[PDB]
Amino acid sequence: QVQLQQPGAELVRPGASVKLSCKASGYSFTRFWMNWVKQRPGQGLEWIGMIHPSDSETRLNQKFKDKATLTVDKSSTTAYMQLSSPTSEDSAVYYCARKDYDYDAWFAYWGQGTLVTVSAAKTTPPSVYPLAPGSAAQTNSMVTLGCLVKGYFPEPVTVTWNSGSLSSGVHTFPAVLQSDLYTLSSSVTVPSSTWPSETVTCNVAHPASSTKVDKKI
Amino acid sequence: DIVLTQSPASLAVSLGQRATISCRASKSVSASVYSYMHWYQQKPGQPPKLLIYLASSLESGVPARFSGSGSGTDFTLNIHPVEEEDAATYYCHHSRELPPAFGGGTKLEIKRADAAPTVSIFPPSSEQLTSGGASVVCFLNNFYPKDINVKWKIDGSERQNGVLNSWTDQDSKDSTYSMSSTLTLTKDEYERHNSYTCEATHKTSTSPIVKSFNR
Repeated sequence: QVQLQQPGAELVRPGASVKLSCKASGYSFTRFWMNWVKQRPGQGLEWIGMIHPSDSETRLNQKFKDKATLTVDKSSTTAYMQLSSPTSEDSAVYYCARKDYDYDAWFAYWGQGTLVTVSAAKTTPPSVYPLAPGSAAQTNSMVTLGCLVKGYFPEPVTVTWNSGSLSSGVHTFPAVLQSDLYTLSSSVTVPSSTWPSETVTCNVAHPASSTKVDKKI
Repeated sequence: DIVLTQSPASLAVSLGQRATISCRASKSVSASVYSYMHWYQQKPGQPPKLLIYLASSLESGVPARFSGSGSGTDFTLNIHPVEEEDAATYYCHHSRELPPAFGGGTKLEIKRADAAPTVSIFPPSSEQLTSGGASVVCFLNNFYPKDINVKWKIDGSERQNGVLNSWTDQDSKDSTYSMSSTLTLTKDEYERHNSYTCEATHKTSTSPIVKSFNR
């Protein structure tokens, strides 16, 4: 099974330089070409550059010219992309794809994705608080619970209920930027029979800071 | 090079109908009777996946309800019948010339009857009050369409400051929408006020739905 692995996210200041990793497995790294794709939310997908790993020959876009630098490691079967001086418009999710050639060339496999946020802020571990109603009029047979995750940078943050035990009736809301810090919320809807019998906990894991927070509701 | 422009930018099709999305190229991608195009489907939070290659062919593993046609500079993507799982962002890609580029994108949505939101408001936790802050959070789930408004009223007085609104994408199975509203205020502002009211203004209700609690 061919798979392309990438880090979760990367934080960078404007004008700095970062190096992104794309790890290929399941197939010979020297027999295919590595391509890079940029996706900014709401903008869609954009093409970055393609490299031949054997001779390290690169083909770059005029928009990404001198902005990106491509290099590969054939011993580790891993491809690298260096970005120089990212701006606010350069914040986006980056992908690496293996181009499958049969006549017309398509993209069969994609990477895990890497979110590169351009900011001068420093990584802030998340502060997670439980949300319980504590009161009700007994007008509904369903019990809704929630979890608040605030004061964390950068995004994203994984939020699961009971360490992923509840896959239904759960809603993970996207982050909102306020005062340089991201904030999201989560909700779960369980019947009135499940709430007293089962314990509902909020499992939160921040990939950037490598921290895990568990709060019981 | 070859610039791809897709129209429209967003489309809403009811279940069982046909969804048509066009990919227009600035130059002809057809070479030796075989055109160069690829149709990509991308769900939120996931990478795109190939669907229709050479515009005439369906990829193995992709269901038969997805199809495409067209020659030269005008291609189309026809999805029939439309299903709840078909909602996603669609793309097109030309391999004819260099550098290769991707389409502008089109977001397909499922059209159905309207639904009323379920409003539930959660008072701030005691752990947050220990740190000195307070957040009154209000949840709105399962409402269609996505046009809706949330009004915060403290002790009968509307407060629009310190509100964080977050909207989601369309649910795959339910084909509905969900959002939250977070009202952040200091512990001193929490102890100096009692009634906290969350209102929801949606097209399915002439009057706002009142859900509140007392400190």
